[PDB]
Amino acid sequence: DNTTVFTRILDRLLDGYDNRLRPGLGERVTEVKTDIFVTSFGPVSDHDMEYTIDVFFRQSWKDERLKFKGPMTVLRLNNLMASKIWTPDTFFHNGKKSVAHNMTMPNKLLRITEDGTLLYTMRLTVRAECPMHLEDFPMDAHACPLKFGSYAYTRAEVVYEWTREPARSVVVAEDGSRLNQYDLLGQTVDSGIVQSSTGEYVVMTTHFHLKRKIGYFVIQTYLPCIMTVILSQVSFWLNRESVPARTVFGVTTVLTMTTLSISARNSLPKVAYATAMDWFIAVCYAFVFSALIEFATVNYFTKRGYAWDGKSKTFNSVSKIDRLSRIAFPLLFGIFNLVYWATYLNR
Amino acid sequence: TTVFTRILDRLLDGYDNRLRPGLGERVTEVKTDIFVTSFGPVSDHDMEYTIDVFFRQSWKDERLKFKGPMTVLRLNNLMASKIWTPDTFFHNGKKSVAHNMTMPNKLLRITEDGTLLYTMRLTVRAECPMHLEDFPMDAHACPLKFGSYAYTRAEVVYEWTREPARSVVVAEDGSRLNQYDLLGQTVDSGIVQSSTGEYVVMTTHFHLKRKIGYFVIQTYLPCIMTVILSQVSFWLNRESVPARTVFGVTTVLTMTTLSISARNSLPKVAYATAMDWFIAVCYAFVFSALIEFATVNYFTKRGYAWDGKKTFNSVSKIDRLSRIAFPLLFGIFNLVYWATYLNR
Amino acid sequence: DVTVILNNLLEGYDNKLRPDIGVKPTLIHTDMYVNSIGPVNAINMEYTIDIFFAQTWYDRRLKFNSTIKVLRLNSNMVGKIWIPDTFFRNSKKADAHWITTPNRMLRIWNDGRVLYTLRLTIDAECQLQLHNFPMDEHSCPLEFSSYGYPREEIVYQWKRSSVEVGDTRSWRLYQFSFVGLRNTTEVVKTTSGDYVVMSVYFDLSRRMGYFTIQTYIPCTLIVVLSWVSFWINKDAVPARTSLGITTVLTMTTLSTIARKSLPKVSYVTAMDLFVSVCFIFVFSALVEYGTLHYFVSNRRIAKMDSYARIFFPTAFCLFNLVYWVSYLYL
Amino acid sequence: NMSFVKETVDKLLKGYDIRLRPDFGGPPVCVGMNIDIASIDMVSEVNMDYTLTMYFQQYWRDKRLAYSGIPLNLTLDNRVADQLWVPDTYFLNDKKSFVHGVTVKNRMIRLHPDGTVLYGLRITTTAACMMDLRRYPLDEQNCTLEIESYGYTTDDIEFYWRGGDKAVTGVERIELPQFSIVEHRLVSRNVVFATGAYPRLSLSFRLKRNIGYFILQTYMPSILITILSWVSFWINYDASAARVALGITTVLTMTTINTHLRETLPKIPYVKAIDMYLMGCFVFVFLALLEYAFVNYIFFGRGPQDVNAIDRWSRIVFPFTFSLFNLVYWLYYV
Amino acid sequence: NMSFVKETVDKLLKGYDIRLRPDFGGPPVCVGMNIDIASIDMVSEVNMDYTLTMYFQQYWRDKRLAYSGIPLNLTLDNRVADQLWVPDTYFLNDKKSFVHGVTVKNRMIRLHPDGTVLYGLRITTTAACMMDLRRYPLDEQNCTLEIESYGYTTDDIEFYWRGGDKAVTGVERIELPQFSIVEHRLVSRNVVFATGAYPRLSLSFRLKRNIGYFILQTYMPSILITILSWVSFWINYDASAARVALGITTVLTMTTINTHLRETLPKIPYVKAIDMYLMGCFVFVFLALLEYAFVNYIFFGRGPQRTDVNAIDRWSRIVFPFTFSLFNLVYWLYYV
Amino acid sequence: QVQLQESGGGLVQGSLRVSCAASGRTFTTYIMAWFRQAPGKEREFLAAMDQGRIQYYGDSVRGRFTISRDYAKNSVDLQLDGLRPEDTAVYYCAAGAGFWGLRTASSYHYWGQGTQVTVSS
Ligand SMILES: *[C@@H]1O[C@H](CO)[C@@H](O[C@@H]2O[C@H](CO)[C@@H](O[C@@H]3O[C@H](CO[C@H]4O[C@H](CO)[C@@H](O)[C@H](O[C@H]5O[C@H](CO)[C@@H](O)[C@H](O)[C@@H]5O)[C@@H]4O)[C@@H](O)[C@H](O[C@H]4O[C@H](CO)[C@@H](O)[C@H](O)[C@@H]4O)[C@@H]3O)[C@H](O)[C@H]2NC(C)=O)[C@H](O)[C@H]1NC(C)=O
Ligand SMILES: CCCCCCCC(=O)OC[C@H](COP(=O)(O)O[C@@H]1[C@H](O)[C@H](O)[C@@H](OP(=O)(O)O)[C@H](OP(=O)(O)O)[C@H]1O)OC(=O)CCCCCCC
Ligand SMILES: *[C@@H]1O[C@H](CO)[C@@H](O[C@@H]2O[C@H](CO)[C@@H](O)[C@H](O)[C@H]2NC(C)=O)[C@H](O)[C@H]1NC(C)=O
Ligand SMILES: C=C(C)[C@@H]1[C@H]2OC(=O)[C@@H]1[C@]1(O)C[C@H]3O[C@]34C(=O)O[C@H]2[C@]14C
Repeated sequence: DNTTVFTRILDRLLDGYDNRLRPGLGERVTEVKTDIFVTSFGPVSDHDMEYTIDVFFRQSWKDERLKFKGPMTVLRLNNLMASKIWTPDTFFHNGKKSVAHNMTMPNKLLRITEDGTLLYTMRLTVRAECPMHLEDFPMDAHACPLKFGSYAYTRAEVVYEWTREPARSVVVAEDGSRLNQYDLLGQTVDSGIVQSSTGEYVVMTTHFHLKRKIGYFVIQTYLPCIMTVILSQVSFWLNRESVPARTVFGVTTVLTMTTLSISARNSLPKVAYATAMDWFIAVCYAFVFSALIEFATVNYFTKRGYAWDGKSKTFNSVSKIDRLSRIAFPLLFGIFNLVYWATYLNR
Repeated sequence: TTVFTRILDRLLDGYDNRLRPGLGERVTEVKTDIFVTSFGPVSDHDMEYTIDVFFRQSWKDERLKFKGPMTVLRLNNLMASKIWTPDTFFHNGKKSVAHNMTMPNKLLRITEDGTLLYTMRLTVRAECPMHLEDFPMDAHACPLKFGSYAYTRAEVVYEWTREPARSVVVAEDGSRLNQYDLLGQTVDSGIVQSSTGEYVVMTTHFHLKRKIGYFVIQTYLPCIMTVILSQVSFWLNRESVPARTVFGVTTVLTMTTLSISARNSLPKVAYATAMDWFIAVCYAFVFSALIEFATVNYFTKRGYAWDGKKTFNSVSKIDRLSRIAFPLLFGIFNLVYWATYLNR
Repeated sequence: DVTVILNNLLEGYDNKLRPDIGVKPTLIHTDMYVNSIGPVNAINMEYTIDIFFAQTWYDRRLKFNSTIKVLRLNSNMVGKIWIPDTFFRNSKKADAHWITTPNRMLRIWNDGRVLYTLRLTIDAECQLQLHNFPMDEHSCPLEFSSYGYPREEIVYQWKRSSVEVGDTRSWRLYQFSFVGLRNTTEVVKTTSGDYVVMSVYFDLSRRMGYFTIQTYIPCTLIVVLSWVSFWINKDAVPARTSLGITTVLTMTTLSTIARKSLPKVSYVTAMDLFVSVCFIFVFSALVEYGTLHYFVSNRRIAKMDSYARIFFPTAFCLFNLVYWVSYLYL
Repeated sequence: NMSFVKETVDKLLKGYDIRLRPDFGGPPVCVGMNIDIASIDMVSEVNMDYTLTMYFQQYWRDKRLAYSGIPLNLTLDNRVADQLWVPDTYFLNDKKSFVHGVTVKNRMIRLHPDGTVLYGLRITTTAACMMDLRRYPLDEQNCTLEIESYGYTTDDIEFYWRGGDKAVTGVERIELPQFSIVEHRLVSRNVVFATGAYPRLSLSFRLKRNIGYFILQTYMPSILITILSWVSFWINYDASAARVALGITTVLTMTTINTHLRETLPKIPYVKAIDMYLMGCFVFVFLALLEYAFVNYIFFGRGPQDVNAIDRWSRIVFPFTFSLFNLVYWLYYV
Repeated sequence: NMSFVKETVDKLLKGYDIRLRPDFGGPPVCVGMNIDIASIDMVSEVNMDYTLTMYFQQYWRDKRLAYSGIPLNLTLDNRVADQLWVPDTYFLNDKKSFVHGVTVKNRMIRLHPDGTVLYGLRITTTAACMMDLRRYPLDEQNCTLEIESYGYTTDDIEFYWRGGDKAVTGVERIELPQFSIVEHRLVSRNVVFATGAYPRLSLSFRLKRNIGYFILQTYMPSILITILSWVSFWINYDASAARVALGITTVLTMTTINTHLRETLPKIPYVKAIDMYLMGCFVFVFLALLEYAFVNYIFFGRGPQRTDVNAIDRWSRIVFPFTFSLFNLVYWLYYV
Repeated sequence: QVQLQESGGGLVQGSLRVSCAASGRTFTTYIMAWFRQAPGKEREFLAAMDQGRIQYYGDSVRGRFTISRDYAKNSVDLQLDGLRPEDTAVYYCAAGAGFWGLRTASSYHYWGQGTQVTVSS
């Protein structure tokens, strides 16, 4: 008997049902209460200024035409009937190429209750557009939005809500971090209005707050560039008669900074300005450049070719431009690290 | 408008799109035409080229005659997929795209005598078999080969519309070649005798020639100025033993950096290209400059240079003849190289 | 006429049912014309192939008595006739062609024989055993069978000209050379049943002109370049050291190319064995002078320059005697 | 009413032929267009294209969809666009495009009571524009978007920008990473092909490349390596191991700049303005090492048969000629 | 023969509703999963996923699809699966998956006369798995595949591994060029969401990264470069152009290793275990060049002012091999 | 130096239009907001428009104030309408990317001077 009643309920719901028109097209607005469960805040692409997110995207609204009376109170539907029932045209305002999964069946469920309330969830993969301000790279933090709303229906036709308190609506899974470069600090849920050429739409908004971990860039970029500058200052404690040695020591630290400037440059999208790591490399390239101009000034005032033999004619003296540069250049690089790591670990 | 609807509805009555026009009567003649809007990028790493065409093809279908106030009626999508169209495919196409923005970019125009006109906007990623033995002083003939799939020569026959050479026409701004020069096309009709029958094949060869001026300043001029600079050390004194070694080992290290960066900007073909014969011989003149110094250092006999006014060293006759022989044998090699590969 | 013939065949026809579903296995005579074998990927362990894949089978429900004797059709009839579910067993990204039409063909004779040919690009999978790199041969397979119909229901069989090969030089074989072709017939045993599995093997050797002048010829000349210091005076220490450590830096630079077009295999290839031993002979040339400088100046051993002029060219030529014989002629 | 709205719409699509143009024997239909650009995603110099996300909207008057009684603009489902006549407009620059289909296909149909119809589309197109990169990276780029009717000629359909010059919006909100949009323009014209004369609309930008990226990476170290080649002029001529190890390591550093920028800059195989500066700086590094061997050959080779004069001469000329080379370079490409 | 099979298959589909599960009013249908794994294609550390091609079989009994008089197992064409009830199972880790479609869409329907139905799928899926790469390249990773029903709860559908020991085959025949599959496990459990509870099965591998690539490319060159930096302690202290040039080239050779391994190894932007070794060997090369400047400052700088030049070099012949030996001892036992 | 120079009116019975002309930095990417501080030291959110023209509002001034950025002139406006004496405060023009933001003053790193809007009934 139950297999006969259930098929006759699903036949009489679609009699006279026009899915082309909104529930209450001239009567009232359609309050669509939305709800998001984030299962993986996927990998954020810095060079594309985008990120990926896997959601169970829930929707709930009331349709008067789908009331029924039967044995059960809630129905479950195959998606052939979910394509015959009206569905709000939610799109993502910053989506780039998002995927509605259908393995192995289309991952959608539509549930009718006896009073007409529809529950419509889907499993999505949304590739959204996150604008980034990389002036403080890598010691920066930016909020990636996930903004959605109706496509054709204005504020006078379809209004979106949340199914509960807005901070409790967007839920992130505890094991669903799935980030390796950033650190998901928490989300913020809000709601807004666009002024399009067609009309005013209701926009739900979720911002995900990300702070970049800088432990990779210290070992790969900062510490070899610090230790190369420490090298090019250590040639000051060599004797002034080491004319091949302090030349060989000087230019090879420049080629080492040239090697480190290339590999640090590849791990960055091509912004139009100086990132915070680029302020560090260009100044560290200047301490290595100026350490060889120091030896070009010492060599101009040497006046001899031989050095101090260990058993003792007249000899050279340790120059004033060497004894000053032993004090000046480690200090001006030490003062620069105090200015750099306090300006950018404050912002 | 109902008269226009009635002509369209009463035209697909008794029509069968599974049957060729003139099935037991004649051979269907399809006149093809290609307007190349843009001849897109040629991939050396995939042995392919991209081309964006308005692929036109016209044939006669006596089943689609009509009489009315019009002469030509224009059809967008739906009726063009219920009418026999020829199954033209590209023989060397890899993965080509019919564009579907905003609608399917097709038009089917039926004239009042049955002559159909069916065009589409395709992006053909055809396969160009390139032999890169003369890289980069080489030319390539990249073919478009298209014909029918199911119907042999006895069923359908392709021809060009107005003239062979005047049919395949490119646009005035459809260059889209960064490193090639389209030196005119050349078409020809052909017949392929496959294992299912004999098929009419329309061929179109685009003649491409690679620009040389990029690889000269990126590969050739740094490799020439490194072979020269390894030979600059022959005009040094023979007693600068640390100075003449640093010319020797680092120009090898400079040629090693130039040999890696000149090969990775090239598909990984497993044979010696014309650039690879240049670099490997330029790697030998740099290597022979320090093998020269190892012979000079063997006959030195004293480790002090000349004063500003005891005996001193000679000018080491093996270095006197290497000042002449190594700029000559590298100067002869560039005359043999750039006259062999700028001849083909 | 032919409309009457085609509508009499499809009337009462069930495409869900195999021909002779309770009688005998449906015998399918396959055929293959390889257009081009594409780039053999070594990192993904793939290879691209483009074929025209033909099939003939008897379907006695499609017999017609007329004078037409053959029904040469488009792909409009494929979705209504029973079509075998031949899948390629090691394919990763297999695609059919759809420009400008669905590139398929269907010929039906009056005895009920059905020819079905379609054009396919298969991105198949072959586990490249990259020992002896780049002096190795591979036989990359292309296996296919039915997906649901077991040995008792569909049997495959090759024809006379089973796999046909075209011009063989317009192919996208960069690092490989087509040296052979081989077919076989086997029966695998999976959970659902026994399946008749056709398989085509493509023998692929290596062309070696890339790896000789990019790695082999430069790495030999640098080990010879490290021997230059042996005919340089003992008491010239900045020149011997410059031939020591800059020769090492060039060996470290040329360890880039040795694992360029390779996956991250964890065995020593023939390329990796050559670059490692050429690194050791460059390593040992600077350790030779470093111990000769201490044991003489900084306090037999004093004639070790005289021994290294003999021992290091001998041990490198005895290495190339063992290397090039074991990896070409063994 | 709500049940009356279904009966109104069902008789609009009863007998409606989607194969026929509006006024199929009469006047040409005038389609007015409107583009709201969401973002210009990336501008690629290798593939010679740019990605464009936009709200592409079209308005035309259809007499077969005139409904009376209902005082509201019928905004229907997106699936009724498969049952109407929509224009067959395409893009000539279009390499690859798609209408967004999450969560549904992003279309709209907003009927009006006089017959006016809006058909919006959120399209992410990859439009192709060729670039004159002979002045890279000090260049301006003009990338277009051509909008044309495919089948219907200028006797069947007619295009116009709805709103005049305020048709395309959202260009001022675009903040490209390494470009800067100077000015966008709207062009309406008719183009004759071999089949007929078609109407065409053109949206076209003017991209100016920002230069702060390439000064820190490409220009500034290539300058400071040339200045370190001049250090071998204030060193005595007897320093053979010192004056060589400057200039030899200096031609190697110029090599590792040029070869590693070839792997970092976009690969476009012809001669650019950055290639002539890096080859121009490589010569001053190459000539400064030729200066020592010209000094080293005179004191020792032609010695027993002036030396300080050539080192004194090169301290003035090579900083002057390189500053002269920057004056030729930074005035020709600016 | 043919018409008797044709009338029964038309009778099984006669009056069939694809919106009903087997035993819709009563007990839950027991869908039995069965996976035959073709290959694992690309385990990506950057995207934190893996590609899995597999034969995916589901068995359940449907009392409506029962036929008599035929002793055969009716393998129908795959187009009848658009006319039957099939379960709505999804993969939770799924980033991108597709069913193969050459030469047809690779499905199967094998009806059995007792109502049993086999529904096979040849699926290539890209399944997301979180990777902890702090011990790279000496680490182990479990990557999973979460199979779950989408709409039906555990009162409507039930999942079980068919032959729960040997329900997943073909794992021991997988040849990964970079990893080594240690074991696989099969878990049957039930999860809870906000919409309701759901049954869930999970295949779970355990990859073990092989080390023969990294010894040959990352470790053993970086060891021999550090040993070359020790050569400048058996060189006389007067050789300024030798002990400097051997030291400053060795900090350059270590730099060209690190910038090369930043390129070829996958870009994982946090501190790994190979970063703690390459930066560790960079210091022992950096300190061996500070050793000569400590020698050069004492003999020449504080030399005429009048702490032994031979004793500092003899100290660094002992300590710098021994401290680097203690560096490998703490490294190769903490991460192993 | 970045200047968020504010303008508009300062006394009304009636509507008002408080504007904010920026300088020194293109704030198209950034969120340009409006705050409110009565005597009592409470920075209250009023309105904020994002780069994609998305109008956020505090719930006390929703439906009354209308924010409207001009992206070519690098400015943000605020159409004050339906004013009451409770709206008598100092209106700050903020600008910056909202990190833990769009309702929080600690996310806005660029600030206007202040515009005393005085309403007396
Ligand atoms: C990679 O990482 C993944 C994720 O961490 C690993 O997967 C985990 O594997 C372990 C096994 O190593 C799984 O634990 C098992 O779970 C099953 C299922 O239990 C469920 O069903 C039972 C009935 O069939 C039911 O009794 C269970 O409920 C009890 O247990 C839960 C806690 O698990 C408790 O909260 C309840 O109150 C109940 O007490 C539950 O619903 C279970 O059958 C297994 O039990 C066996 O082993 C335990 C000891 O571990 C033993 O005590 C039992 O008697 C029995 O022998 C076991 O608990 C775990 O569920 C998997 N994680 C997830 C998220 O699925 C994976 O192993 C890693 N890879 C590799 C290769 O290791
Ligand atoms: C790659 C080249 C390989 C060449 C391998 C060559 C191998 C080989 O056998 O060389 C021998 C010799 C090199 O000697 P070279 O001229 O360099 O050295 C002088 C020579 O040895 C004199 O005999 C010495 O004088 P003497 O004893 O006091 O009387 C003189 O002493 P001093 O004056 O300094 O005190 C030396 O400097 O060269 C030739 O004879 C011409 C060959 C031209 C070859 C030209 C090849 C280009
Ligand atoms: C494919 O397999 C078939 C069947 O084994 C091969 O056909 C036979 O080939 C042998 C020679 O190799 C002949 O002696 C037989 O007479 C052939 N039998 C038939 C039925 O033709 C065929 O040669 C194989 N093709 C290839 C390329 O190896
Ligand atoms: C160009 C390079 C690699 C360096 C430079 O300084 C070095 O330390 C490297 C070295 O290889 C070793 C030493 O011979 C060198 C020299 O004189 O300067 C150069 C030489 C050649």
